[PDB]
Amino acid sequence: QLTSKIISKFNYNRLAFQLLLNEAPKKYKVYYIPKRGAGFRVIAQPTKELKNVQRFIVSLLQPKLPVHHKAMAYEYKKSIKDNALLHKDNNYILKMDFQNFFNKIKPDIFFSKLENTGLKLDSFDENTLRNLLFWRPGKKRSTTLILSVGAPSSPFISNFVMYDFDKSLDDWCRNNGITYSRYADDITFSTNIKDILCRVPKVVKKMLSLHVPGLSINESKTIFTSMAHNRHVTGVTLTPQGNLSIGRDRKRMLFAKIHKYSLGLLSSEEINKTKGMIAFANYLEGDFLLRLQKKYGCELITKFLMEG
Amino acid sequence: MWSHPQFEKINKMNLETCYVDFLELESHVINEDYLKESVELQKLISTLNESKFHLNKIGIHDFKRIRELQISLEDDLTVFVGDNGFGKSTILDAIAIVLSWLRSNIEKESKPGTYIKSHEVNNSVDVEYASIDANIKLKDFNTSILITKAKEGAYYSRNNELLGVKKLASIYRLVNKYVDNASLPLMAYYSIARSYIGGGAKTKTVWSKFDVYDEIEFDRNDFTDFFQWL
Amino acid sequence: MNLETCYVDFLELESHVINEDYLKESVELQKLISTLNESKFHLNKIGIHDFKRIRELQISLEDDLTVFVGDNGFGKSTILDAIAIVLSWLRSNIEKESKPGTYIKSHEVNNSVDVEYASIDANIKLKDFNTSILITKAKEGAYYSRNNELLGVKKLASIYRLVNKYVDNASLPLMAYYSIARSYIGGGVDRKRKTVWSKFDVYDEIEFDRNDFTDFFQWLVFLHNRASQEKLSESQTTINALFSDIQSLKATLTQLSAIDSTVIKGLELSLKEKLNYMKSLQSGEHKFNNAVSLYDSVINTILKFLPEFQWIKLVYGDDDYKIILKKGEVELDIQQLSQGEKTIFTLVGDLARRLILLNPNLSNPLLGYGIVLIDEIDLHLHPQWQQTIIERLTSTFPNVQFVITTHSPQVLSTVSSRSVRILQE
Amino acid sequence: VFLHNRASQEKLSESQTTINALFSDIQSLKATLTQVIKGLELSLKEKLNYMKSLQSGEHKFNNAVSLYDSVINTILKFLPEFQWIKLVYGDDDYKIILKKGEVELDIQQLSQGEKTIFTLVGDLARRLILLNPNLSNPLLGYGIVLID
RNA sequence: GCCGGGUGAUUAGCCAGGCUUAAAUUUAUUGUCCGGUUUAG
Ligand SMILES: Nc1ncnc2c1ncn2[C@@H]1O[C@H](COP(=O)(O)OP(=O)(O)OP(=O)(O)O)[C@@H](O)[C@H]1O
Repeated sequence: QLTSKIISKFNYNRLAFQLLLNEAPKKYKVYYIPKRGAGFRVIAQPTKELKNVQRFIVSLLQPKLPVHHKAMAYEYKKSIKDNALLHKDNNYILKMDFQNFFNKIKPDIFFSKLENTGLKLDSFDENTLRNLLFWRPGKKRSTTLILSVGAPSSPFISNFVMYDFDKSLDDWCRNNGITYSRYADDITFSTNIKDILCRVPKVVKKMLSLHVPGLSINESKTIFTSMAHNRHVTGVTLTPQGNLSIGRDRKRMLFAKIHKYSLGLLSSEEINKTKGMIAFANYLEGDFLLRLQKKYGCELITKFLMEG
Repeated sequence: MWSHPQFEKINKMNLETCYVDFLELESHVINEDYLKESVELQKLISTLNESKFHLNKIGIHDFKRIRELQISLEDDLTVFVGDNGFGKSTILDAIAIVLSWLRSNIEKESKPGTYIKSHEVNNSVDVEYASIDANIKLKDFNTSILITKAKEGAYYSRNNELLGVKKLASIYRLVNKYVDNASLPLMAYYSIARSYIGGGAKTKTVWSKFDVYDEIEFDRNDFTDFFQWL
Repeated sequence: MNLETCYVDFLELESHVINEDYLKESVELQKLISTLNESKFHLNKIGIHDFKRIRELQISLEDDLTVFVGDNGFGKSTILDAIAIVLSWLRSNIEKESKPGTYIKSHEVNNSVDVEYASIDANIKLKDFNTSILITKAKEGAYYSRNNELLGVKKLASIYRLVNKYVDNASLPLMAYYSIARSYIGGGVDRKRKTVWSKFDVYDEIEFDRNDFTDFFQWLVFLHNRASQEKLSESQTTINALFSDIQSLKATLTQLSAIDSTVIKGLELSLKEKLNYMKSLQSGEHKFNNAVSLYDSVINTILKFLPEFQWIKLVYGDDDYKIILKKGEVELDIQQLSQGEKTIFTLVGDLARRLILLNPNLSNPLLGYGIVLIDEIDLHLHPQWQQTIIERLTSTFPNVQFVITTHSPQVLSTVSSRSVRILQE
Repeated sequence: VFLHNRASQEKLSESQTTINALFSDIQSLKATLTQVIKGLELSLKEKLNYMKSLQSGEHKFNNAVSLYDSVINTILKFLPEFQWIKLVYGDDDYKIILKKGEVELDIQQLSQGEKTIFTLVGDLARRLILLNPNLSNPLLGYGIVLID
């Protein structure tokens, strides 16, 4: 029983819950966000009343749906740093990307995976689930539901959905000395053997068609890299020696910002911006503050940190 | 193709940044006298003039006889050698296909181009769709484009990617709007059907540079207009 | 009650109710028909912006007659064809939804460097209903693109489509345009060398042409033969035997099928003719209209415009036909007439035919609604005829909006002062 | 198409009394015409011509199937890559199907080089096969050919 | 050899100029108001 728990927790009466059930898909707001460069992006986010119940729902299904350990997105105690530590000691790297990943998940494929796990659920809970976690764009007669993004429940659902693809591709990559990892809709491979990475584009396509029909690969976002060019994994640069880094351009920018701050020419907004950037870089490297202290002295750094 | 609060990040000199700085300055000043002498327009024009048009690479997947391959083209000359039935004309057709969308968008935005014919997909049982990818590198700037078509009878959808070529075409239109005699790139194609025009109009009066953008292929009547122009 | 409110409740009733008979007998249908029946079609005003040679112009049109006097370089004809472009979109949508119309060609936008796009806009008032339409096009290579808005026209055309879809024998607005080339087309009377006249045949073009007069002659012959046979009172039993002969022809076609593109086309044409004959029989059951009265009226108006001629008779004399007019004590065919009389003959014979076909049912089909654009009213007319043409046009067709450009003082003197617009440079 | 139609009816039989059936077709056409007219008369004449199959009556070694085999085998000599060429009836229409390697091909999808040879050789054999109706091997006539 | 990448250190410091090192034709740093990660109050 699942509908009883949600009704009891939020102390909803019969008529109110029914009224919300058939109007839940349309309580979304569509807006644009600026792009880094030129253009815009499309987002759609629910209301306050539907968000705090979606979060409650995902708490019940968290300890019941297995997720593969090669997915490093929206997971507790996992981040980019753990993602880049797998490929930090290999020479050749290949990167791929999907096409409209989030709108290819539908209740037809969602319930098929639920049936395979051995969990049996009532028809009423099926109706409640179908009409709560899904979005209906277009007219009221479209009868098409898409998972969408910006909702609290979508990221967890995607990881559970792609479990078979992760498992079927990981053990194939293990047998050929290839490292594999996925972040949201990015897949990365790395190896030390020459001329072995030219065969995996057909393999991923075959597993894609065999395990999750409907999905497809974007063919204009494929990249091959080696140690003689720029290498990075989701925003962290890899030194040829094999060390994580943030980049020389940002190191010089932060040094210039601190130097200008020593002359008292920094506005209050930039103090907060640089403090946050410095904290992130310190977490990424681990020895950034020592280098700054050895250059401008401990007193100035301490005063800058304590400001505000 | 829009205006932003001018995100800063690190400092650079990319053509895109100069394009968006001019757009940002547009929303404040209204008088055209200041606009025609602003240093941002001079920066944009100077950057655009020294760039050289160059197609970087191309990749063909499951199109006609070709199953999958990638080609890198030289910047001045490249020659393909082969026998009959080895897909020599397929590569040229693919290049003209991806070049027609750029041709179309210059005359007017959101205008369609050329699609894939239903008989061009491979005849193998296991195929599901066909795709073409490309890349254009003007100096530092890089753009990409993908064209695809699903096999008839399937129930799974695939669409096109067109943000890069629309962004690039907007720069050309904006420059042409403030320059009296701005130039344009040249695209042409001489197929095997040019031997028919081997020596086989209501008093045309006005000549413009947009009449050569009617088609990407030389065929039939272009010889007659040449005589009228001469 | 506004027609929009009567529209929405009918839409709801149609969506809910399913019985066709109930929908036909529904009160909402009767109210909608009554409201649509009396609604004077009227163009309020029109503005032109950077079209051809005109830079800016805003003008208001009268509801009964307006004369565009005053020569100028931009040319009066451009205004008339500007209105023709706007009117072209309404009929296309009436024939079928989302049908395109006439676009503005890129070679008519102004050549001055300042301009970047051209636009024409206008407003149509139907009692209290108000619709507006704008047609625009930008020059090649412009930074911004411009598109037309057709929500108002599509909405207006929907009620016309629905009325014909439910009720039958409905009437549609008249739109016509007589250019200056009618002299040549009308003058082809000398040699210049279908059975079921539907309603949409005239709803194909707006500009007068030679083929219109060619269609006119055949229409006259068909009306004459139909009236003569009805007057002779062919036996009703014989008429039913003709229907059984059409059934026998259908049986022969079935035998042909149970044995050929030409054969299939002929069978389809025969089936269409049989269906038209069955519809005519159904109309005949309700006593139909009066063929002799319409054939009399169409001749009578022409004779009204040419007082010298005594009478006109078809006088076929076997063959196909040979129309004969009696001038004094002589008989002459149309190929023997004068240049001035030919233009009047074709103009009136075209307007009368258009009102007859477009507006059936109505007891006097000469009282229809519409708008007529005619240029160079004073072509090949002596001054005696020039002072009476307006009176007869405004008396024979009292409910049609007229737009006229004039050139001579004789026409100008007769008209009033509230209907004359003077264009100055 | 006409060669294949006569090939199946005459050489492969599967027609029983073809002369009687075609004569009954002519009679049916006349009856239908009795109870577009020019087309019907032309169809009746065509049915009478088909009814003249027994009038011809040769069934010799140079039958329709032998001509079909000779034409196809002649074409295949100039195109060593291909395996077989066949005529396929479907969707109320006929199409030419070619075998290359392990893939089936239509006629529109060939290259220009194999199109030129296919057209030239086919027309050359069509004229000899059509102007010499008595030779045991009709590719043995006399003439002159000019090629540029 | 040449070119293109990595960056600790220097400089009224996103400059500039110095010292190292890496290689099949083979990166062009991306989405907030949601999600998890870092810091702080
Ligand atoms: N849909 C298809 N499926 C499989 N093979 C195809 C298909 N379409 C074409 N082909 C193959 O294409 C080959 C010819 O390709 P193409 O015309 O590009 O080559 P080409 O002879 O080098 O060119 P050209 O002579 O036109 O310069 C044929 O041999 C045919 O087998």
